[PDB]
This record gives sequence, C-alpha cells and structure tokens, in this order.
Amino acid sequence: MEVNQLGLIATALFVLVPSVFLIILYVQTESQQK
Amino acid sequence: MEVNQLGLIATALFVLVPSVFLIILYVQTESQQK
Amino acid sequence: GLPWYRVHTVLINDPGRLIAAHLMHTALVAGWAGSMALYELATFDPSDPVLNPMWRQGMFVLPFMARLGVTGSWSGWSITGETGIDPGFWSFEGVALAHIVLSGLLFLAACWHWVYWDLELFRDPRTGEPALDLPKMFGIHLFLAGLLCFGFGAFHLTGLFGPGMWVSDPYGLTGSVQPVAPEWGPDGFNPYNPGGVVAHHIAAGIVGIIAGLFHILVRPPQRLYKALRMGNIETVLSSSIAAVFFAAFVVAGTMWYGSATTPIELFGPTRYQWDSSYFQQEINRRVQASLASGATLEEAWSAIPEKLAFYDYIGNNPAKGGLFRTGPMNKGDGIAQAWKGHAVFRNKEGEELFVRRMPAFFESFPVILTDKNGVVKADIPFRRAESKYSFEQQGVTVSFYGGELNGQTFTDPPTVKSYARKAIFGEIFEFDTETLNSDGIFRTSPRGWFTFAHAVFALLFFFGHIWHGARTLFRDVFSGIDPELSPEQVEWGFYQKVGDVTTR
Amino acid sequence: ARRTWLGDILRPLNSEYGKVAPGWGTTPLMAVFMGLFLVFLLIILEIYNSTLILDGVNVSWKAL
Amino acid sequence: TITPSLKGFFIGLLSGAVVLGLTFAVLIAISQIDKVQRSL
Amino acid sequence: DGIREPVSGSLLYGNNIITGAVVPSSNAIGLHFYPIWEAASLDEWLYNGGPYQLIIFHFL
Amino acid sequence: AGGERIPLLFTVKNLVASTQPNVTSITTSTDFKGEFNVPSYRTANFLDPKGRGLASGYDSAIALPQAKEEELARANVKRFSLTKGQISLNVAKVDGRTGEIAGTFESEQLSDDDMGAHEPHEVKIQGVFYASIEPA
Amino acid sequence: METITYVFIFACIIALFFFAIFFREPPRIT
Amino acid sequence: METITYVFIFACIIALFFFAIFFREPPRIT
Amino acid sequence: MEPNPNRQPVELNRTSLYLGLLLILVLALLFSSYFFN
Ligand code: CLA
Ligand code: CLA
Ligand code: CLA
Ligand code: CLA
Ligand code: CLA
Ligand code: CLA
Ligand SMILES: CCCCCCCCCCCCCCCC(=O)OC[C@H](COP(=O)(O)OC[C@@H](O)CO)OC(=O)CCCCCCCCCCCCCCC
Ligand SMILES: CC1=C(/C=C/C(C)=C/C=C/C(C)=C/C=C/C=C(C)/C=C/C=C(C)/C=C/C2=C(C)CCCC2(C)C)C(C)(C)CCC1
Ligand SMILES: CCCCCCCCCCCCO[C@@H]1O[C@H](CO)[C@@H](O[C@H]2O[C@H](CO)[C@@H](O)[C@H](O)[C@H]2O)[C@H](O)[C@H]1O
Ligand SMILES: CCCCCCCS[C@@H]1O[C@H](CO)[C@@H](O)[C@H](O)[C@H]1O
Ligand SMILES: CCCCCCCS[C@@H]1O[C@H](CO)[C@@H](O)[C@H](O)[C@H]1O
Ligand SMILES: CCCCCCCS[C@@H]1O[C@H](CO)[C@@H](O)[C@H](O)[C@H]1O
Ligand SMILES: [Ca+2]
Ligand SMILES: [Ca+2]
Repeated sequence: MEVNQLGLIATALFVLVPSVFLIILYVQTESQQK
Repeated sequence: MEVNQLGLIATALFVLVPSVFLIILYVQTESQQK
Repeated sequence: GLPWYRVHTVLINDPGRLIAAHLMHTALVAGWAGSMALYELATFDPSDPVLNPMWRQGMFVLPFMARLGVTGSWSGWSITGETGIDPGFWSFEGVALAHIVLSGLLFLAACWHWVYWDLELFRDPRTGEPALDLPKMFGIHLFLAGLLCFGFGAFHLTGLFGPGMWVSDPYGLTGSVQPVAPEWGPDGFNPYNPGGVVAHHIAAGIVGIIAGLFHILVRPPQRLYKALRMGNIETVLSSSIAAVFFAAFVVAGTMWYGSATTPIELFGPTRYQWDSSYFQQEINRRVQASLASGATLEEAWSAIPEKLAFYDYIGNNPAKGGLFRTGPMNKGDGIAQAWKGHAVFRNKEGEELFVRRMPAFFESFPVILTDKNGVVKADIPFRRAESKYSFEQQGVTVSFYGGELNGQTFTDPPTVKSYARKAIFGEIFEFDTETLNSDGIFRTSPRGWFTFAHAVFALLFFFGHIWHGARTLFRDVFSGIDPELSPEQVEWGFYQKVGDVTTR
Repeated sequence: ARRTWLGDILRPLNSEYGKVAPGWGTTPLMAVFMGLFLVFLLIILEIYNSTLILDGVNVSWKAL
Repeated sequence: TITPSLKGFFIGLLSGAVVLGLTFAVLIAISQIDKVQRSL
Repeated sequence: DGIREPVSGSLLYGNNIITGAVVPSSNAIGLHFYPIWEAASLDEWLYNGGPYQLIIFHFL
Repeated sequence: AGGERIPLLFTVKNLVASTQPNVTSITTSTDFKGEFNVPSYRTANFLDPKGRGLASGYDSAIALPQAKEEELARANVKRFSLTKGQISLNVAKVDGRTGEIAGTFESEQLSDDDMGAHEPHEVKIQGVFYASIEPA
Repeated sequence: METITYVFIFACIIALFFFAIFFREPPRIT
Repeated sequence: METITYVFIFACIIALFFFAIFFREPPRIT
Repeated sequence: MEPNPNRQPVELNRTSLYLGLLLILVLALLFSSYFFN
C-alpha cells in the first residue's frame, strides 16, 4: 500500500518519547529511599 | 537524493534507544539517597 | 514527591528561575522561527509567483516575513518575481540568522539566571521573602508594550523609518510592500483598510503608554487587590491566558474571513471568494468590457491574467483539504504550470452551456450542464438505460478561449467529458503531477492550517484560563476542604447569607 | 541573597509588594473604561459582521 | 451621516442600558429594604 | 453478501486498524451453522466467512 | 538570481561580419553585423565526474552495472554541440589618422549544454570593442 | 511495515495487560 | 531529511560539550 | 553554590506508569492509521 513514508517514524516517536519520559520518572521513583 | 527510506528511523532509534537507557540509569542514580 | 503534572510549580516562589524558564521558552520559540525559515528557504521555489506562489508550497513563516517587508533573498530573488535585487542584511536569510543568534543569547541568559537565582532584587526588603510586585511590573511592561506598539505603527508601518506593510489590489494581482498612512476616520475600523492597522498601533500605543504610566504610579484599590489575589502570580497566569485565547480567536477569524493583515498573495484566497464567485465575477466583467470595446472572444479571454484565472479555481480554496492530507497544495493537484484557457461548452444546437460548479462541501460532485437560465441541458449519467441528457445524445462540444488551448475545439465525447469534469473546479489548469508524485487529492493552504491550529489552541487555552483562575481563587482548598467544616455552613436555614457565619 | 550593580538600580521597582490604595480607590473610573471598551468591541464586531453599516465603510476586499 | 443601522445600533445600546439599569435599580432597592440581620 | 464479491478485512490484505475487520459470514449461508468441519477445506471456510461465526459464538 | 549557474563559451570564433554598402570611410555611423560559430563548451576529451566522455572515457554508468541503459542514454552518450551566434558592432569613435575604432557590441549565443545532457540557455552579451585597421 | 507497526503496538498492549495484572502494586490495608 | 538528521546529531554533540564542561561533576579534594 | 530551597523530588508510581503507557500505546494504535494514511 502507498502509505506516508514518515508514518513509521511518526508512530515510533509518538510511542517512544512519552513512554521513555514515564519510564525515566518511574525508575527514579523506585530508586528513592524507602 | 535517493536515500534508503529506513535510514531516518534507523538513525533515530540508534540514537534514542541507547541514549534513553543511559538517561534512565543516570536519573535513578541521582534520586538515590545521598 | 511532586506528581509529574506539577513539576514546574517549583518556580512559583523562585522569580530568578522563573525568569530562566521564561528565557528558555523564549530561546526555543525564537529557535523554532529561525529553523522554520531555513527549512522553508531550503524548499521554496521562487521562480513563479503567478502559478506557484508561497501559499501553494506549504510556506508558513515566509508570508509573515513578507507581510512586514522582508521580500528578498541574498541569492538575488524577491517574492514578487524580481531579479538582481539587493535586500541588504534583512533578507529572509538574515531574519533567520538573527533569530538563531537571539536564541543562543537567550539560552546563555537562561543559564545565568538559573545559577544566580538568589538575587537580592527578588526579595521583599521588609520580609526577606521572595516577592514580585506584580501591579507595578504590569505598569512597567504595559508602558514598554505601548512604546513598542506606537513605534511599530508610527515608524515601521508608515515607512517613516521602516519598510511599511504588504498591500494589494482587491484581486491580489499586484501586491507589494508599501508605506501606509493611518486612517483616522471611521473606515479605520474596516478590517480590509490597511490604514486602520496603522492608526490602531499609533492610538493603542499611546493609550498603552498612558495606562502604563497610570499603572506604574497608582496602586490597586484594596478591594481589587484582595478580590483578584494580586499577591499571587497565578492570578496573572489566569488573566494572561484569557487575553491570549481572545487574541487567538481573533487571528483565527481574520485569517479565515480575510483582512488587510491576511492578504491572499501570502496566505492564499479565502473560501468565501469561491462561495460568492468573487473572482469569476471580475473575470466575466473584464471579458464583457473587452467584448464591448470590440475585442473578439479569443482576445477578450486572452486578456485575462493567468493569476486572476488561477484564483477562480477550487484547488486554491482553503476549505477543500483534509486533516491528514499533509504538505503543500502542490502535493495534491500538482504544481500549476499554465492556464488551459476558458472552456465554453455548447450543445448541437449551438446553445452555450455552463457546468454546475462544485460547492466546497462536496468531496465529489456530478457533472450537470445548464443553459443561461439554469435549465438542465446535458449531464454525465450514472445509470445509462434511461439517460436523456448524455453528451452523446446532446452533441456537447467544448471550445477554449485564451490559455494553452486558445482557438481549439473538441468534439470527442470522452475528451469533452474530461474537460467538463475539470470545469466543476472552475478555471482549468495544466499541472505537473510528477515532480512531487502528487496524488490528485486537494489540500488546504497556510490560511486553512493557520486557522485550524489557532482556533484549536484558543479553545484549549479557555480550559487553561478556567483551571488557573480556579487555582487562584481557591488556593486555600487546593489540598482539600477544612477537616472541621461546620455542618451549619452547608446545611440550609442556619445562616441568612450562604457561607457567612455572622448571619446567624 | 546576592546584590548586583543592576539589581541595586532596579531595587525600588520591586520594593512595594502588597501596597494598596484604600477601599475602592479608582474602581469607578476603571468600570467606565471597561464599559467604553465593551462598546468599542461591540462596534468593531458589528462593523465586521455587517450588522453596523457606515457611510464610506465598505467591508470588503473591493474598495479596501 | 447617521445610517439606519447606526440608529439601530443606538436603539440596541439604549435598550441594553435600560434593561441593566432597571435590573440593578430594582435589585439595589430590594437589597436595601430587606437587609440581613447581624449580631452587633 | 454471497455475491462472489469478497471484502478484504485483514491487515495483511491491505487494511489498517480503522478499516480492518473480521467480516461476517456469507449471505449464501444465511443462518446455517458453518463450523470448520462443514467446509471442504480451510480455504473454503475462509472465503465464506467461517472465522466470524466461530468468533461470535465463542464470544457470546 | 536564486543561484543557477550558466556556463557559456563566450566567443566570436570564425566571425564573418559586414558593414553597410558604400563605406568610403569608416565613421561613427559604420556598423558591423555578422555570425560566428559556437562550438561545445567542453571539447571531446572532457570526462564527466563518473569518467564518461565522447572521445575518451566510459560509455556507461559503471557504478550501476545492471541498471537499464535506455533511461541513462542522454547522460551516457555524449554529444558535441555546434551552433551559430550573432553579433553587432556599433562604431562610436574613429581615429582617422591611426585607423583605430571603438564602440559597443551586442552578441547573442547559446550557453553550455554539458555535452548534450541538458538544453542550453540563450545569452545576450553587451560590452565595448576596439579595433585597429591597417593596410595589408 | 504498517502491519508490523500495528501488530507491534497491539503486542505491547497485551504485554502491558500482563504486567498490570500480575505485577501490579499490591493493595495493602494500613 | 538527511541533512536535518546530520545537523541535528551535530547540534546535540555541541550541546553535550556545553553540559560536559559547564555542568560537570565538580572535582573535589577530600 | 548555596542550594536552592525550592527543589522538590518528583514521583511516578507504578500504577501511573501503567496508566500512562496504556494511554500512549492506545493513542498510538488509534492515530497510527492516520499517520500512515
Ligand atoms: C527582537 C525583536 C524581534 C523582531 C524585530 C522580530 C521580527 C519578526 N519575527 Mg521574531 N521573535 C522574537 C523577536 C523579534 N522578531 C522573539 C524574542 C521570539 C520568541 C518569542 C520571536 C519568535 C518569532 C516567531 C515564532 C515568529 C517570529 C516571526 C517574525 C517575523 C514576523 C513578525 C510578526 O508577524 O509578529 C506579529 C506580532 C504580533 C501580532 C504581536 C501581538 C501583540 C499582542 C496582541 C500584545 C498583547 C499584550 C499587550 C501587552 C497588550 C496591550 C497593548 C497596549 C499597546 C494597549 C518578523 C521578521 C515570524 C516569522 O516569520 O519567523 C520566521 C514567526 O512565525 N518571531
Ligand atoms: C482610532 C484609533 C484606532 C483604529 C483606527 C483602530 C483599528 C482597529 N482596531 Mg484597535 N484599539 C484602539 C484604537 C484604534 N484601533 C485603542 C485606543 C485601543 C485600546 C488599547 C484598541 C484596542 C483594540 C482591540 C482589543 C482590538 C482592536 C482591533 C482593531 C481592528 C478592528 C478591525 C478588526 O479586524 O476587528 C476584528 C476583531 C473583532 C471584530 C473583535 C472580536 C470581539 C470578540 C467577538 C469578543 C468575544 C471573544 C471571546 C473570546 C469569545 C469568542 C467566542 C467565539 C469562539 C465564538 C482595526 C485594525 C481588533 C483587532 O485586533 O482585529 C484584528 C481588536 O480585537 N483594537
Ligand atoms: C501553528 C502551528 C503550525 C501550522 C498552522 C503549520 C502549518 C504548516 N506546516 Mg509547519 N511546523 C510547525 C508548526 C505549524 N505548521 C512546528 C511546531 C514544526 C516543527 C515540527 C513544523 C514543521 C513543518 C515541516 C517539516 C513541514 C511543515 C509544513 C506545514 C504546511 C503543511 C501542514 C500539514 O500538513 O499539517 C498536518 C497536520 C496534522 C496531520 C495534524 C496533526 C494532529 C495531531 C497528530 C493530533 C494529536 C492529538 C493528541 C495526541 C491527542 C491527545 C489526547 C489526550 C490529551 C487524551 C502547513 C503550511 C510542511 C510544508 O509544506 O513545508 C513547506 C512541511 O514539510 N511544518
Ligand atoms: C502560558 C501558558 C501556561 C503556563 C505558563 C502554565 C503553567 C502551569 N500549569 Mg497550566 N494550562 C495551560 C496553560 C499554561 N499553564 C493550558 C493551555 C491548559 C489546558 C491544556 C492548562 C491546564 C493545566 C492543568 C490541568 C494543570 C496545569 C498546571 C500548571 C502548573 C504545572 C505545569 C507542569 O508542571 O507541567 C508538566 C508537564 C509535563 C511534564 C509534560 C506535559 C506534556 C504535554 C501535555 C504534551 C506535549 C506538550 C508540548 C511540548 C507543548 C508545546 C506547546 C505549544 C503547542 C503551545 C504550571 C503553573 C498543573 C497545576 O495546576 O499544578 C498545581 C495542572 O494540574 N495547567
Ligand atoms: C464560561 C465562561 C467563563 C467562566 C466560567 C469564567 C470564570 C472566571 N473568570 Mg474568565 N473570561 C472569559 C470566560 C469565563 N471566565 C472570557 C470569554 C474572557 C475574555 C477573554 C474572560 C476574561 C477573564 C479575565 C481577564 C479574568 C477572568 C477571571 C475569572 C474568574 C473570576 C470570575 C470572573 O471574573 O468572571 C468574569 C465575567 C464573565 C466571564 C461574564 C461576562 C459577561 C459579559 C460582560 C456579558 C456581555 C453581553 C454582551 C455585551 C452582549 C452582546 C453580544 C454580541 C455578540 C452581540 C473565574 C474563574 C479573573 C480571574 O482569573 O481571577 C483570578 C480574571 O482576572 N476572566
Ligand atoms: C467450554 C468450552 C467450549 C464450548 C462451550 C465450545 C462451543 C462451541 N465450539 Mg469450540 N473449542 C473449544 C472449547 C469450547 N467450544 C476448545 C478448547 C477448542 C480448541 C480445541 C475449540 C475449537 C473449536 C473449533 C475449531 C470449532 C468450535 C466450534 C464450537 C461451536 C460448535 C460446538 C459443537 O458443535 O458441539 C457439539 C456438541 C454437542 C451438541 C454435545 C453437547 C453435550 C452436552 C452435555 C449436551 C447438552 C447441551 C445443551 C445445549 C445444554 C446447555 C445448557 C447448559 C446446562 C450448559 C460451539 C460454539 C465450531 C464453531 O465455532 O462453529 C461456528 C468450530 O468450528 N470449537
Ligand atoms: C515536544 C516533546 C514533547 C514530549 C512530551 C512527553 C510527555 C508527554 C506524555 C505525558 C503522558 C502522561 C500520562 C500520565 C498517566 C498518569 O500518571 O495517570 C495517573 C495519574 C495519577 O496521579 P496521582 O495524583 O495519583 O499521582 C501519582 C504520581 O505518582 C503521578 O506522578 O493521573 C494523571 O496523571 C491524570 C491524567 C490521567 C490520564 C489517565 C488516562 C488513562 C486511561 C487509559 C486510556 C487508554 C485506553 C482507552 C480505551 C478506550
Ligand atoms: C548557543 C549559542 C549559539 C547557537 C544557537 C543555536 C544554534 C540555536 C538553535 C536553536 C534551534 C535550532 C531551536 C529549535 C527549536 C524547535 C522547537 C522548539 C520545536 C518545537 C516543536 C513542537 C513543540 C512541535 C509540536 C507538534 C508536533 C511535533 C506535531 C504536530 C503538532 C505540534 C505542532 C503540536 C550562537 C552561536 C548563536 C551564539 C550564542 C551561543
Ligand atoms: C527523548 C525523551 C527524553 C525525556 C527526558 C525526561 C527527563 C526527565 C528528567 C527527570 C529529572 C528528575 O530529577 C531528579 O529528581 C530527583 C527526585 O525526584 C532528585 O533526587 C533528590 O531527591 C531524592 C528523594 O528525596 C533524594 O533521595 C536524592 O538524594 C535527591 O538528590 C534528583 O537529584 C534529580 O536528578
Ligand atoms: C552577522 C553578520 C552581519 C553582516 C552585516 C552585513 C551588512 S550589509 C549592508 O547592510 C545595510 C543595512 O541592512 C544595507 O542597507 C546594505 O545595502 C548592506 O550592504
Ligand atoms: C481525455 C482526458 C485528457 C483530456 C484533458 C483532461 C483535462 S485537463 C488535465 O487534467 C489533469 C488532472 O487535473 C491534470 O493533471 C493535467 O495537467 C491536465 O492536462
Ligand atoms: C544562516 C543563513 C545561511 C545562508 C543560506 C545560503 C545562502 S542563501 C540561499 O542561496 C541559494 C543558492 O543561491 C538560494 O537558492 C536560496 O534561495 C537562498 O536562500
Ligand atoms: Ca505518480
Ligand atoms: Ca555609431
């Protein structure tokens, strides 16, 4: 199918950038003193 | 120029994935009890 | 700790780092402007302002530079089609460079203000607590805004010391940057009168200067200070967001309806010029004037500027696009090359027939031809078995006047029908569809994209206003209501006045 | 906190946090300007909307 | 000159001022007649 | 619709998430019960919309 | 304007140019008009950046060993242009004692076609000229 | 490429379901 | 798109230089 | 430098991680068809 050639990187960064933001924040919460 | 259509996402993920791994590790080190 | 959606509240009691964050936001925005201009210069084709102007090419910041007088490139071209021009430093490239340098300097200032956050200037001299005197800051900044507004109007727009602004004829054929004198009568409030833009900046600027001085010199009334929580910087965020969503709705409106500050040679024509056949009427007027003066039909139509014919084409209507049909208009119908000329359809009796034009609402539209009184005379049928008006039955032909096909007549029904299909879009053009691998599907112009983003952001900023106005007026209960809340204050009959314990 | 040359010059401009005029102060005058401004906005809206039509004011591209 | 629609604009302006003025005049009068009672 | 006009529903046959579907079983079948073992082959079962019936009956 | 570079072989090679009749003396009214040859801007040995040429070089795109050749024929098969140019010389000054004349010229000719790879452009050249005439 | 992308996102969601159920923060009475 | 990519990576490297010099872990004698 | 007293730690608990990843992934599943177009 003749899809948009930027659709793949658009979708990839749409997932990765905010997901990574959340993972950074989660992991540094877990490493805080308990 | 007729470049490889996957060159962009290859380069982006090559940068993003290992950089994110380091950033995660660094930030959760900083947040540990000093 | 702080939830993720509150991380930036660490700035509320830290004026120095708030300034640093504002410097960084400013650096990012100026860096975007420079980057965007460079990307547009790397992709813009300046070779044809007639059939390939900036608004066919997806240019978004180029029209804003042109609106205020930046029209030339260091490489020698201008957006009105000139060669060998010298723009001086303030070419499109020089503007872009200036924004990149500004971005770097703001970045460095942000670093300084983040490190040296603890300035004595930011402390209340009595309490030693961080404190901004927002009422007086408002006066200082309003005075500055008024001076700058006034100077923009009195020096830049007038050409007294500056280039002026983009102005054009009513059909967008001969636009250029010109000095503009202020209009001091009631036509200054006509959105289509550029002199009113000049008068506005002179008059509003002076008013801003006067009101700025008032706000520097006169303290807020105690009753307004308390009611609007003028000691709380979040009240400024609330009312500033409100002013900004008002301004955003205004620029969305003037972009969609058109005004002296949204000219069609920079942003493309409006949807309403298609709705009202604005360009078709002027084309017909010129042709009829040529005929009355003794021109032949070929001469009358050959006198129509291709730029004028091109506005009378629905592929330039900004209400023909799609939300995910991305890029320049040229990616759709193609890069316009030439006017084919005006198509005149006739039936076998020789009556002139007119193709019913497509309204903007319709993604697709049938081919129906009427005589001058609107009586249907031919069409392209769907079902054939009871067809009465087919081009074959009615002997429909098409002759072209002006443009590439001037003097030519077609009688082959498939060829005549193909031209009739194009005539529902208005005037007919030849397009290069190969250079961009154009897909034949209409896209909107910068007029459409600007209007969409700013109406959307305006509506979203209404929520921001509501949210921060609430945070301001309800700061005392941000973490919850009083754990010892008097049930008599919420039950009925205890207090004469709701929520006032002094009322029994 | 850190004093600077520039900070000492600007100090009086950020020294009156919390200072108010008594009572209602200039609120009445402010209300008059607000009302005038509401009428101004209503005028320019109705001109643009063709609800208010003025001699010599042709709200169109044609005759700018 | 005063066009018909400028005259109409003035009629609408006056009408709105009358509605607001009568409304507030009535509310102010009622609020003064029927005051809340507070302990001294 | 049982008129030998097959509708493509799957991703690999040209659909995206918005257009894709498991397509209802053939109008020629009507309300007849069409398990896998009523077809002469999986290829027949697939052409006639066998997956739809297996899925909706197990789902319900 | 915009950066496009136009190379040309500015030339009057094999010029033959004639005056009006009855030039019993050359004066500031004498004019010359004539035609000249414009040979290819590069001569036959010139090799393109992939080593292809006319009288030397490769005859194919050797970095694309199995590409189809018809689409590259215009780049692969070098051609040598030979066209005509025109010039007018307007005498503006004459030293009758020394046989020297000077004036302005205008010439028209085609630009470089890169050995057939693209269409040439039309060029107009204006300038000044000098000539010394002597009996022979 | 599009099919791979759609199935990839779907597969990540199914994996997320698994962690969200079996590796949730356990509810604790305090 | 290629040029953007090359310049982007380069610009990130220059930024990294800035942080690595001016926002380094300060060397400390103990 | 003297420390900034306005700094605060930041947190994202595990449930919020799961909720956020679900939002992102489902938004991606939704908009990806339109990005490919
Ligand atoms: C230093 C001075 C300076 C100058 C001379 C320019 C000049 C330009 N800018 Mg740049 N810019 C600057 C600084 C500057 N900029 C800074 C600091 C930033 C970061 C915020 C930017 C970010 C920027 C962007 C994002 C863009 C530009 C663009 C441009 C071009 C068009 C400008 C335009 O349409 O403005 C329009 C300005 C207005 C409509 C002003 C609105 C004012 C509001 C309504 C005032 C509201 C509050 C006020 C207090 C109310 C009271 C008023 C009182 C008088 C009564 C022009 C070349 C455009 C461009 O072409 O980029 C290549 C563009 O898109 N600039
Ligand atoms: C004689 C001097 C003079 C002259 C000739 C002008 C001329 C102009 N003024 Mg200026 N002005 C002046 C002095 C002057 N002004 C002074 C002294 C002040 C006080 C500082 C102002 C403050 C001012 C403001 C606030 C505005 C103008 C605007 C304008 C433009 C009006 C035409 C237009 O496009 O309206 C278009 C704008 C409107 C018709 C107003 C719309 C009002 C909306 C409907 C209110 C509700 C908004 C709210 C968010 C709800 C939206 C809901 C929606 C989503 C459905 C015109 C350039 C307007 C402008 O900038 O236009 C581009 C404008 O908004 N002027
Ligand atoms: C005001 C903002 C604005 C506007 C009106 C424009 C307008 C334009 N741009 Mg520019 N651009 C901008 C900002 C803007 N741009 C920014 C910030 C960048 C850096 C990314 C660019 C970089 C850029 C490039 C590289 C190009 C353009 C191009 C264009 C043209 C084509 C636009 C298009 O196809 O959009 C398509 C728009 C969409 C598909 C809409 C996206 C909607 C999103 C995905 C919705 C997301 C929803 C969200 C996830 C929901 C969350 C829900 C949750 C809260 C629960 C058009 C003139 C093109 C052009 O022709 O250049 C000459 C082009 O190549 N722009
Ligand atoms: C001048 C504009 C402006 C400013 C300075 C602020 C400032 C603030 N907001 Mg408000 N707000 C605004 C407009 C603004 N807001 C608008 C338009 C909305 C509706 C969308 C809101 C709705 C809102 C809510 C519901 C809340 C705030 C909160 C806050 C505070 C914490 C912000 C934070 O830590 O986010 C951190 C943000 C992130 C870590 C990532 C956000 C990622 C976004 C969603 C996606 C991508 C953003 C992209 C980069 C933006 C480009 C923007 C451009 C297109 C305009 C801070 C005081 C919070 C608060 O009150 O705390 C006490 C809060 O709960 N704001
Ligand atoms: C749903 C609409 C709505 C709501 C619930 C709020 C709520 C609030 N506003 Mg916001 N505001 C709004 C829309 C709204 N606003 C609009 C459209 C603007 C213009 C941009 C503003 C500008 C604004 C400012 C500048 C400030 C507030 C503030 C506030 C807070 C205090 C109450 C207040 O001042 O109300 C204000 C009153 C109204 C919104 C009602 C106005 C009714 C008008 C005058 C009637 C006009 C009739 C009209 C002339 C008829 C002709 C129509 C024409 C088409 C023919 C409260 C959170 C303040 C705050 O944040 O304090 C901390 C504050 O400083 N508001
Ligand atoms: C709880 C487990 C369960 C149930 C209820 C079903 C049910 C069904 N399967 Mg599925 N299946 C299952 C597990 C199950 N399956 C598993 C684990 C696999 C992988 C091996 C499959 C693989 C599979 C395939 C490949 C197909 C089915 C098909 C069917 C349908 C036809 C079945 C049939 O003819 O049985 C007939 C058996 C009987 C009639 C005997 C019934 C004996 C009981 C004791 C008598 C009383 C029944 C009566 C209704 C009482 C009900 C009331 C209450 C007390 C329960 C029916 C919807 C077919 C289908 O989808 O067609 C569209 C089909 O092609 N199944
Ligand atoms: C240009 C570069 C821009 C980069 C931007 C990168 C960041 C942007 C991404 C931000 C994402 C934030 C997500 C936070 C997610 C998150 O943290 O949620 C949980 C969070 C709970 O907060 P609490 O106050 O309990 O605090 C706990 C703290 O640990 C959180 O920090 O609530 C919210 O954040 C409000 C928004 C809820 C939204 C919930 C939606 C979940 C529903 C699932 C929807 C999909 C299924 C639909 C089926 C039909
Ligand atoms: C340092 C320095 C310097 C430099 C600088 C620089 C180089 C800069 C740059 C800058 C830049 C270069 C910047 C950029 C920016 C950008 C931006 C900021 C963007 C953003 C974006 C966005 C935000 C988007 C969004 C979106 C999307 C993505 C999708 C669609 C939708 C929207 C639109 C929303 C100098 C040397 C001068 C000097 C001084 C020092
Ligand atoms: C391409 C996508 C990129 C996305 C990048 C997103 C980056 C987000 C950066 C988050 C930064 C977190 O910032 C981090 O906060 C934690 C607390 O939360 C701080 O940690 C501090 O608080 C904790 C908890 O009391 C103490 O144990 C610790 O000793 C102290 O230093 C770290 O000093 C800081 O480094
Ligand atoms: C960052 C490098 C700055 C280079 C400055 C080059 C100035 S160039 C100079 O500028 C004048 C003012 O615009 C013009 O009027 C003039 O024609 C032009 O030659
Ligand atoms: C018999 C079909 C050919 C007769 C001419 C068709 C109408 S005109 C035709 O339309 C195409 C679509 O816009 C354009 O891309 C192209 O430039 C143009 O030649
Ligand atoms: C920071 C500004 C960098 C300067 C950009 C390059 C010089 S300017 C550049 O030159 C090209 C070739 O002549 C032109 O085609 C193009 O239109 C023009 O923008
Ligand atoms: Ca094609
Ligand atoms: Ca002479």
